[PDB]
Amino acid sequence: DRVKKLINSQISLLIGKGLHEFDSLRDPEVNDFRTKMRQFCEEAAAHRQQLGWVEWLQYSFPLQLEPSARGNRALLVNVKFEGSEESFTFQVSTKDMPLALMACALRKKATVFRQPLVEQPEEYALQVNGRHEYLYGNYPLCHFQYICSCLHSGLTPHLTMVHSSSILAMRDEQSNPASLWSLEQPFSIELIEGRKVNADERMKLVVQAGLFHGNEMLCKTVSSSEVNVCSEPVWKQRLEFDISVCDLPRMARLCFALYAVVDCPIAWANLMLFDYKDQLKTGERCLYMWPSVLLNPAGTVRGNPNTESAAALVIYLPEVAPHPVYFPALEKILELGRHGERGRITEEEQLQLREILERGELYEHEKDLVWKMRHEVQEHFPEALARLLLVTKWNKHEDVAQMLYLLCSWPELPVLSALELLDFSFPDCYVGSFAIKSLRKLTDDELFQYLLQLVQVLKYESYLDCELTKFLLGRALANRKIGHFLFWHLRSEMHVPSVALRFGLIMEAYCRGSTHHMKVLMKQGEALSKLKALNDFVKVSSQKTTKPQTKEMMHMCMRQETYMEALSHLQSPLDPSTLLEEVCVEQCTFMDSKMKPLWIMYSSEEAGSAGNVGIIFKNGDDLRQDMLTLQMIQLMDVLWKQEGLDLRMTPYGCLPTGDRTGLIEVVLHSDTIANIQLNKSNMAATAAFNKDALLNWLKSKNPGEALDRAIEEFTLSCAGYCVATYVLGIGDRHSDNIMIRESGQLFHIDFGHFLGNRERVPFILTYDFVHVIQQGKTNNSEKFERFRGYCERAYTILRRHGLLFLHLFALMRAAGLPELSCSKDIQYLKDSLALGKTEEEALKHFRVKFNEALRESWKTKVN
Ligand SMILES: COC(=O)c1cc(-c2cc(-c3ncc(CN4CCN(C(C)C)CC4)o3)c3c[nH]nc3c2)cnc1OC
Repeated sequence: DRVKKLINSQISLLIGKGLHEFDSLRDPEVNDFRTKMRQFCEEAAAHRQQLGWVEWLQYSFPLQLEPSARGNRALLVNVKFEGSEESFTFQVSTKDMPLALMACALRKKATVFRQPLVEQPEEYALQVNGRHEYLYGNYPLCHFQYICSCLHSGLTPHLTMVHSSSILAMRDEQSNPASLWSLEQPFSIELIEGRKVNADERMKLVVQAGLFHGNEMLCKTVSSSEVNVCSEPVWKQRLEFDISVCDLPRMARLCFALYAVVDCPIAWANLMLFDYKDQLKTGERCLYMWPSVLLNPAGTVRGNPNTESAAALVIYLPEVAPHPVYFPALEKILELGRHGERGRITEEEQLQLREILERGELYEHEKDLVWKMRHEVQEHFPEALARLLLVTKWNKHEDVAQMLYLLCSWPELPVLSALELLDFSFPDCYVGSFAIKSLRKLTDDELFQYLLQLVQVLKYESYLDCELTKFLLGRALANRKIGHFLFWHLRSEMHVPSVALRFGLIMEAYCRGSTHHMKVLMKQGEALSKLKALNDFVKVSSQKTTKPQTKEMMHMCMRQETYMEALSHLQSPLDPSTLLEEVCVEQCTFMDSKMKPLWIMYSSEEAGSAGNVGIIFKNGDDLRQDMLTLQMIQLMDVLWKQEGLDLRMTPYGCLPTGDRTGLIEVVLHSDTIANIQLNKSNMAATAAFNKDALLNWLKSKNPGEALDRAIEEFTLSCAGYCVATYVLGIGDRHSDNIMIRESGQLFHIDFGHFLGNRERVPFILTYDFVHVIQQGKTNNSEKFERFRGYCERAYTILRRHGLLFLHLFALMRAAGLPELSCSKDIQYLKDSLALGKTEEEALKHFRVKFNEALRESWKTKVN
């Protein structure tokens, strides 16, 4: 049909890769992935189009609740009915539930319209005016993020009564169209030749080859003979490994590194020994290599798509048997693993086992004790599953079958444990399957929190069709916000050759599951394409004329019909709940920094003040580290709020959308410390002493009794960011990358460097901020020590969730961020949270660092 052709061309444009390219590979693994995932996503779409109207509100507008509310006071609210020019303003309590507010709005309508209504409060939901956000369910108004926000900023919540028939019309309009174990001989390969090799002709070419199960060697590495450097080297030699063909585990990867010797790294390539249908690979393989920036076991197991320029290694996998050989089925593995001797051990060694399972590297004897006592690990210490998997000999089929037998009856583990099991340190497919099974209980809020890490984990997958891909696709099709962010994390990496195929395939599958969301995302892509062209113009014009001239030309370009159309009426890529309605051209500008980022403002008559939102478009810088830093700060905020600690943080949106391209959220009514300290004349903040500048500026935005609250917001947020930058090792902090809101809230921007990348970033206490905390007084120990108490409380809360931060950062090593690429980076976090200590030892150590920072601050106070 014409529609099928149209959807295919629309998916090709959205994902940034023509669907015909997938067909041209003539790859049965790619073909099977496309078929099975299309069917799976089409089933999810059919389940969706028939949801009840409240279930469809949960899909499209998942509730945004306060972290404390997950798992009294007078309040003024403005309520109108859909398509009404008339609204009603009434008093409710923060403890009241949406239904009581709805019943109240219905009584007011019945009185004003002089008729007894047919409608009951149960037939409606409350939309947040001009936003894709709703208040529904049995939660008090204060438990909703929107009301909580209105309450702290003093503003009046504006809501719209939306009838179930209107929600159903949305549902309807948004519808998709109508045996191995006998093979004892050592594993071996034939290294035939190399093609398109480039290196110094004075050198020799060597091929280092290794067998791996994740990062662990299955046997020692084997190297070729040294052959003269030339474009087409010829080895035609046998490389025999110290492992039997029967002992190769299911996820065994064969890793290669081509290099030059007088070391000079040239290229690397990896491949799985068994294909996607569990068959042991035989025959010739031409491996298109990746250039080395020597073995790379974590590297992708798919060849370099750039066959024209890539170095190629031709290898031969020998026919081990006259018939095809498959990895044994689970029932065959369970039969072998079912037999084994159960460990009977003394109370003295039982004390030692409990000591090492609760304790982290182990000694060789401590490993044998864990392995011998594996049944006791399962029955009494099930959370120690990861330790047991790390002592298992993955290069011995009987040990693997015994481990697999126990795993197949292992109790489901907490989400924290399951996160650890997704690391490349647990490469087995059954371990991966078990980790997903324990993650199915993740709430949509917890999943959204860890989505960025789960997407990075995809880069560790050995095959296209995997449990993690299906898990992420099913959760994305069941929650529109999850779907939104899954698409953007995949899309923003389509320029990376190693992931373009996998990521391209997942995005096609998602689009099959939601035709309407594909068109919504295409409209975002159209706006981003215009912003790129607009930004290129600005970068050029900025080197030739004055800012007033570049700014006027920018506005003229935005006022073109194609730009007004493409830049208006879209869901924000930073937050699909935020609607970017009318682009306010007069308010748009660009920033004076290197990449000249665009500052784009929007307004919405339907949303009132809440509709006044902006986005910063930046091109030329990689935004992945900023996003990760901000998500870690947002996680800290959630963890603190769960302990009743609100440090008034500003975790603003930051989202990579393409190659060195992305969006950053505009925080209105905010300015940098540097701009405020310029201490300009004929201003309400002009100071007698530059130290008075921040406090005068706060005084001008908060007259009378409001000043005390602004100083309190400043103190709380300063404690949060002092702790956050210390734990994350955020250095290069100055007056131009620290901002303050009119409310008093301090926040950081532009997170270029973290994890002390290499020197230990000390705790930072700046005098200018000590001056506001102390209310402009030289000595105010009462206020300064309340601030120290907020720092200590914030730090001790984070420490308790230390393992969560460690598991998440470990998953992030897959991202390929230069500041997060080894054990040394994770070690930094281990030191900053001082996790190898008691809470008393860590707090004493934190106080030493905090006191070391105040002495450093005093070298400015004495001046
Ligand atoms: C240097 O630029 C970047 O590369 C960058 C910027 C931000 C940022 C800045 C402001 C911000 N800078 C200065 C201001 C204050 N002025 C803004 C323009 N106003 C005019 C148009 C009236 C005057 C006040 O703000 C951010 C503000 N919200 N979010 C920001 C992110 C975040 N990450 C960044 O890189 C990752």
